Amino acid sequence: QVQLKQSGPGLVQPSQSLSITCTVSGFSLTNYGVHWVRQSPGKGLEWLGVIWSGGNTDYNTPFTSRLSINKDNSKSQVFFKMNSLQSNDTAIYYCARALTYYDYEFAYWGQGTLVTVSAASTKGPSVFPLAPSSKSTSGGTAALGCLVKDYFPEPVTVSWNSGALTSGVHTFPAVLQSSGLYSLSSVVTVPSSSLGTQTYICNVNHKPSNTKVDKRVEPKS
Amino acid sequence: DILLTQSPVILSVSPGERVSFSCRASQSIGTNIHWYQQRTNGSPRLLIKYASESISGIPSRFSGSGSGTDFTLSINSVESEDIADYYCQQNNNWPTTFGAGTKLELKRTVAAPSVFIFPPSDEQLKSGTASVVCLLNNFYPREAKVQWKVDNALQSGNSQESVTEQDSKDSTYSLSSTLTLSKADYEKHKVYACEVTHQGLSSPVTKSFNRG
Amino acid sequence: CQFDLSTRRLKC
Repeated sequence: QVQLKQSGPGLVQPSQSLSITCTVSGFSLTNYGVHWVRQSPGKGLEWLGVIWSGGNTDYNTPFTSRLSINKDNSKSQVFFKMNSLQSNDTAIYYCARALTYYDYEFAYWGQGTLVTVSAASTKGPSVFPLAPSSKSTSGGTAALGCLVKDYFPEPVTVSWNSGALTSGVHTFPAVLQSSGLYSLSSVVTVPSSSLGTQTYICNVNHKPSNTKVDKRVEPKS
Repeated sequence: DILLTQSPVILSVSPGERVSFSCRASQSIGTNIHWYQQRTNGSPRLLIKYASESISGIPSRFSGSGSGTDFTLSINSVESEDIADYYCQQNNNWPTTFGAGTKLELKRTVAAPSVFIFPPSDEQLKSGTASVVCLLNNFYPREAKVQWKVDNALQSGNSQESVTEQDSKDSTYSLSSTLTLSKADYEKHKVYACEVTHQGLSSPVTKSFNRG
Repeated sequence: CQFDLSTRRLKC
């Protein structure tokens, strides 16, 4: 199948440069162009440029001076690089492939890469259990969760039981605390009778700081 | 550059109803417009190419029309899984440009929240901070009030709320309210309570605990 | 309102 997979999210210091890799499969870079689009709060969807089958590049006008796109056909990799970022370059960056080799209807997208431009430092989260109790149990259903606190920058991925538990899961959007660090909770509702039999583990991955925690959550003593 | 203006900014409709999205261009662009869907935490998904041409894998309920400057994306019978943002894109004129998007919200019957409260863990208390979490699960509509009280003292300015996007299956929302205190403050008090007010409740729901 | 980087959704 046609797939585009991007390198991970991270923090870029103001004035420094941004680098992202798009590794593609299910097609050849010698036969298709690969485009780059970003999505920001201020400007929304914005086309940045493209590297064509034969190696030529076009860059959108405002980015022509600080953008370069290169590629490695044999490795099926496309390399995106942007210079001197300011805070408003904070955005989700995508690589994309059109339906035909010459066109611009983007049928295939990378998963996106959230890039944060900030002078701050990267910080992994602490993970605390939100334990099930009688005060979180009603009608045979217990709620439980994980508190993912004090990290920077976004994003954090959270799953439960290594992906096997998805039903009734709610991972809330992170809030920005006054410290400038983010915090979120992820909750799930399960049958209360399962609490003594099934294990519940929230899998937390904060890619920017290379922090991975599996937090087991149990009814408190 | 071509400016694409999408209207309205937000659409709110009931399931099974027909819905349509407008994209107006600053100058004529033939039928060189494509439509995309973006779901929560997702990458854009190509729905229609060249104003009206179908895309493999896209449900038949999606269709497009329009010529010149006035374009329309339609969903003949909306389903809950259609909760998303919708974007148009022109490519008659370099560089290709996108609209600012239209958000598609779904209506449903009133559903009261199930309320749960969580004391801070002993692990967090070690770090010197106490977070108390109140959970409002699976409710509609989105509007709700959460009031925190500690030993009958109304709390203000020391909590944060987060609301999920609409659920793609049942069209509900869930909400968290997190009360944050220093461990010192937390230990100086006994009764912790969040009171929830919502349209679907005949009276406020209070969940509480005593520290220890 | 604007686009939210956390949820990849438009606010308000």
